[PDB]
Amino acid sequence: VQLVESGGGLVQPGGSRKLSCSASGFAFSSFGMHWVRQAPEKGLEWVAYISSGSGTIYYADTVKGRFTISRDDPKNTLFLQMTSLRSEDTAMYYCVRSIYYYGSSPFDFWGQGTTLTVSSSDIVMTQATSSVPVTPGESVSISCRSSKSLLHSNGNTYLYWFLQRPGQSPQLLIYRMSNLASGVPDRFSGSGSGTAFTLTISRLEAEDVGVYYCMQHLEYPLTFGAGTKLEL
Amino acid sequence: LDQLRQEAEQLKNQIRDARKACADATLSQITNNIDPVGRIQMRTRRTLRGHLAKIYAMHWGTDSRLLVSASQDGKLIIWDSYTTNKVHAIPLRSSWVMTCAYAPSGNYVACGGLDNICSIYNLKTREGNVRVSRELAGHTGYLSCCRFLDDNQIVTSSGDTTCALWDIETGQQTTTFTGHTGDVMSLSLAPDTRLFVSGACDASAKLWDVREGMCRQTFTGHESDINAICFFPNGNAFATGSDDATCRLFDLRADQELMTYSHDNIICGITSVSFSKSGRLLLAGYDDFNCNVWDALKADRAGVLAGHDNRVSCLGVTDDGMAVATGSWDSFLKIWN
Amino acid sequence: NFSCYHESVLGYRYVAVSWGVVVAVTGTVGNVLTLLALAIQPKLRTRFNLLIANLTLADLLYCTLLQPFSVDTYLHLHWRTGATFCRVFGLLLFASNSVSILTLCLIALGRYLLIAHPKLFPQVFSAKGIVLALVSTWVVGVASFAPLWPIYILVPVVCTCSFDRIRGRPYTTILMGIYFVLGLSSVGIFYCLIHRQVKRAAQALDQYKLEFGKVTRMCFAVFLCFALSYIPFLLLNILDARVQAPRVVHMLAANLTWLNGCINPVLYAAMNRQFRQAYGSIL
Amino acid sequence: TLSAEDKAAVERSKMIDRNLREDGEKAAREVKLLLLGAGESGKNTIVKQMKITGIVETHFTFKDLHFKMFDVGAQRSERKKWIHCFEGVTAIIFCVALSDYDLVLNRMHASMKLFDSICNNKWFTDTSIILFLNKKDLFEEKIKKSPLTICYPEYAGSNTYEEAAAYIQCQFEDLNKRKDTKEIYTHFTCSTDTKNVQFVFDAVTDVIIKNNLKDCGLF
Amino acid sequence: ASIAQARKLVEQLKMEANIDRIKVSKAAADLMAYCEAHAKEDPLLTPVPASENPFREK
Ligand SMILES: CCCCCCCCCc1cc(O)cc(O)n1
Repeated sequence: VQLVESGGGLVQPGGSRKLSCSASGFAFSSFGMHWVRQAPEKGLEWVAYISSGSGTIYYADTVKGRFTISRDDPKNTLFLQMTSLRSEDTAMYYCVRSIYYYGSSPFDFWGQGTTLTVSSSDIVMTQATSSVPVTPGESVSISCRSSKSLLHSNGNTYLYWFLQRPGQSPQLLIYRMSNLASGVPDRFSGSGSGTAFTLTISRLEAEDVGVYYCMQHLEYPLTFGAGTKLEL
Repeated sequence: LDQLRQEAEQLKNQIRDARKACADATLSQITNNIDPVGRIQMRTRRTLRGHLAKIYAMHWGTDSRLLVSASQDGKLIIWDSYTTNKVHAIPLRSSWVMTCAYAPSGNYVACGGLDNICSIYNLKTREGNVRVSRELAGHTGYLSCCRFLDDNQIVTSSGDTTCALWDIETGQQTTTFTGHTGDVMSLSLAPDTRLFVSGACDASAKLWDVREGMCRQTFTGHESDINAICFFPNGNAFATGSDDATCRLFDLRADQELMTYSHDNIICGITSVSFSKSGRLLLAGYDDFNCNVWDALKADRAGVLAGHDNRVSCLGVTDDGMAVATGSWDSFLKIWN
Repeated sequence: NFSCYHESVLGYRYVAVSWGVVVAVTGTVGNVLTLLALAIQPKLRTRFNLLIANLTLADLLYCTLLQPFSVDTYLHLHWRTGATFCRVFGLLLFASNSVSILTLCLIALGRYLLIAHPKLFPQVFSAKGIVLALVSTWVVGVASFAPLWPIYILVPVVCTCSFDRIRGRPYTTILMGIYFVLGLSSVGIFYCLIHRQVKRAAQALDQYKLEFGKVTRMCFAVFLCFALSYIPFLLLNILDARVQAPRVVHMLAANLTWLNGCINPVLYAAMNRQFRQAYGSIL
Repeated sequence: TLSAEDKAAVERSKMIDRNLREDGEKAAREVKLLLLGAGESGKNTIVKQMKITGIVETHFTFKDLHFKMFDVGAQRSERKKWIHCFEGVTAIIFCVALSDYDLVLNRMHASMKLFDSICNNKWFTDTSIILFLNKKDLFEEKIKKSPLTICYPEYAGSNTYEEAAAYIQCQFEDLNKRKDTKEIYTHFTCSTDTKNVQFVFDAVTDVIIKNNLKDCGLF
Repeated sequence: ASIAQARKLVEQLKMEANIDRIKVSKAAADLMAYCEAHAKEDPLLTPVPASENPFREK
């Protein structure tokens, strides 16, 4: 599985661009695809979503109308037509995988990232501490809270945890706030209650240094947290 | 040569005498005292339409929420029971599927049929599309029942009178179980997985050692082919369904038949048999288009599950005992409760 | 005003009344049996059988509501009810007749598609197409005759409430001609083509040796029944708009068009493979 | 009521249902045929000639009509417990050879028994049968070597091909215990090349026409 | 040809004749005890309230 993306560069205000995401190594025709953008120094920010077969399309209210998201399954590529950009649209853009069925793990794979620079009601997620020093072999708990309880009627707490290694695209750690993503070291153990969530790391070691972003998925627009950075 | 025949006859007579000596009190007499279970009323909570041909087998997931169904249309459909949603739709290479199985961990789902091959599918592959993992060839007759003994090894019962144990990763049958005069029709694993029991068209059920690889006991008493067989939850008994329109309960330790479930108005065979969580109920499908709930201890008809327009082909009770889903040849699965 | 008494009809009222009662009874029993068979068996709700169900609905509505009033008026030679009821009775009668004709045409089309081009029938009769066709037939049957609301009176030549012939002449005659051409074309041509296809299929096998006696009979019966029941009435009231023919020809045409509701249940359910054996076994 | 990914899952299920319906509609138009007879009755010869460890599926195409032939001779297992899965097959192809008198282990009579069982099976009440009287060519000299008296002592006609072939055809067709429900189509292939597929197509189209007539009520 | 089959059948029957066994009364009592012990945790035998039921009505 591999998601390349391109199209970034220098764009004057009021211009337009067509970001392209090339999907290789998985059944792109059956995966819903997201566009997640990260400011140069701030946290992640959801942009748009297109379901399987393009039946359902959503955009963040901040970019509704400005951008248009489309996919070409036969060509195995995802497009985001963006027009009338502004200074606030300068950010990395991550082509994020997503497959929805009972027991699935959406947001499992994230593209590498495209650097786009522009020349010069929603659930609120808050992370208690921006940075916490850590030591190898120690246990660290990262606390997060939402605005409204994410425990939906069916019983799933739609909260996700993402780890952004320095200089690399973030990878899914925990989905639905309790389930562990495949391929992780298994040290992490996410737990929490309605409207109150935390992430526990047992026997912290190297390669765990980074910024942890929480994300709700109860209802769109998806909201990410500010992020907690671990420093050695 | 005749000496061997005489010795076999003598041994059979000794077995008969030994089993007769054990039958000190029939199950009916001892269970007559207990109160009878009242009429069991069940309604179709879900109707899982979508198949376009006869349903030939189904299996529940250990989570009691996911089930799989196979049919002649050539598709394995993995349903979300609680919402009737399709989770997957595997297109089979050969559309003559006569069985299916859901792995204990839910990663793998297997099926087979007249193609003489047991196929294994990955449900949690990275690519995102369920794909066949390995094709277990080696049998000489149609497959009639597959049951995942483990995520890495399964036991298959074929139509060539042989049940075999397969090593999924290696792809060859480590142990072969032989001794059935007729072709085997159904199979069931013990709760502890150490033993499994199979019933064949020779009107006899065999109990096998999975590890040791040899037969332990043979149970007879049926008048015709045994289409289906199932283990009692305690693991010390099993119930068989045969074409002669009677289900019967066998006990491993007593080593003899223990009770027979037959009615005068029931004249057609049994296609599937299952037990309730507590074992007090013995549900069994019939060719008369409906299933009957049997009181496993009193042998009384405690209820009926009608609603299918064709022969009911498969049924199974969830591991938590919350529901029983029956699949029939009219291409509809109905989940009762 | 609302009377049809005459000396000429004196010797013909009893026969017409008896025939109308027979038609009512037979059509009602046949149509209720057909509807009961459709309801009981979920396998009879076939993609094609809905057309026959709509035709059965039309015949049932006619033979239950309209026919008793007509036979009563024939018996007493007097329209018991008032003009306000005529405005509705004529509309319902003519809508029932139009819906029966249109559904017969649609059944012929469906049969032709099934036999000649089986891969095409689903396309024309798509999922929404069946309801579309039935709704279209019903709305046409009601609307094409509603404008004649002020024209529905107790026409003396027929001793039953229907459209006045003298003043509604142009529109009504055009409507009647449009059923003369459409109905007889869609029946005769389609059934002839069905017979041609069956004959060709049967003949293609004769070359390997060292149109059944049923299909030909069925097609001939269908076309002959349609013609006998409807064409006399349409021809009589198209060619002769002015009321000068004797009072018996119009009554004879009324009887023949009554025959349609009585006979359609036979041809389309009783002689049908699906209905016959299944309902017989159920009984 | 439904959450975000619950709605996404419902959309996935609807897409799967659409794909299922499309595949089913595509497969319904295909013609499925069951091939039976003795292994030495020329089944392999005819299938390989007319081609345009379990069940063997063969695909043809003729006049924009798709055929699916299931050769199940490799299933050396008890019948009556997998035959019922062939209930919906449109027609049954039955290959019988006219050169089997010599082999005795009674072959012509084994074919008779098999034809009787397959024609009168409760699963094939409506499924019409298509006979292929194979081995016609060498039968011409084999009958000369051994007159028909060796097989039909009740035979009253002369020991000539034109009579014996017809007598055998009537003997096979008479075996049908239910004349009205299902018809039998007979053809003397003689190892011909193009006539086999053409006859299969003609019989199949006749069967389909009669099925539609039954469905639409003309029959 | 049949000598091997006869020998195998005789050996299998002889092996079977050497198994341990118990009275049918004890087996029936054990089955009854198991059924009674787990009766309260059988939803099909004893239907549960609709709130706990996961296959609720539409
Ligand atoms: C334009 C379509 C006409 C369709 C023809 C319906 C014919 C039945 C009407 C009728 C009229 C009448 O005056 C007396 C009677 O008994 N019945």
